[PDB]
Amino acid sequence: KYRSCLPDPISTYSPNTCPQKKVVVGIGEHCPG
Amino acid sequence: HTVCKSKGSIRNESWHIDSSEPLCLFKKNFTYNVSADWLYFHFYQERGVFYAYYADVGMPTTFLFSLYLGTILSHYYVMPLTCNAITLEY
Ligand SMILES: *[C@@H]1O[C@H](CO)[C@@H](O[C@@H]2O[C@H](CO)[C@@H](O)[C@H](O)[C@H]2NC(C)=O)[C@H](O)[C@H]1NC(C)=O
Ligand SMILES: *[C@@H]1O[C@H](CO)[C@@H](O)[C@H](O)[C@H]1NC(C)=O
Repeated sequence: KYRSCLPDPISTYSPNTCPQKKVVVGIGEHCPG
Repeated sequence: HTVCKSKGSIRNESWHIDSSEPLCLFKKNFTYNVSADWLYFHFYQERGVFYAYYADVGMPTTFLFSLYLGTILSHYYVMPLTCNAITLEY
C-alpha cells in the first residue's frame, strides 16, 4: 500500500506515524533493514 | 496454484516463472506411506532455526528436519489445488 516519515525516520517528530518502527536484533537474527 | 496429474487446466503450472535455477539453501526429498488416512505436520521456528516434524502413521509426530534461515518467517499460504475430477481437506 501507498504512504510521513518527515524529515528523517531516525529523527522524526512523531514516531507513531512513520511505519518504520525502531526494533532491536534478537538472538540468532540479523538486521531487519 | 497447483494442478493434479490426472486432468488439469490449460496452465498446468503456476508455482514459479523463473527460468534460471536460483541459488538455494536446502532441497530434499522424503518418502511417506501412500495407503494412509491422515498426515500430521508440526512446523515452528526458534532463534532463527526452523524445525519441522512429520508423521504418517499414528497420532504423535516424529522429527523430520531442521534448518537455519537467519530471518523471521511471517506468512504462510495453502496453494489451492485446481483439478477436474475430485473431499480435499487441510
Ligand atoms: C525429488 O523428486 C522429484 C520427483 O518427485 C524430482 O523431480 C524430477 O527430477 C527429475 C530429474 O531431475 C526430472 O527428470 C523430473 O522431470 C522431475 N519431476 C518433476 C515433477 O519435477 C526431484 O529432482 C527430486 N529432487 C532431489 C533433490 O532428488
Ligand atoms: C501404510 O499404512 C497401512 C495402513 O494404514 C499399513 O497397513 C501399511 O503397513 C503402511 N505401510 C508403511 C510402509 O508404513
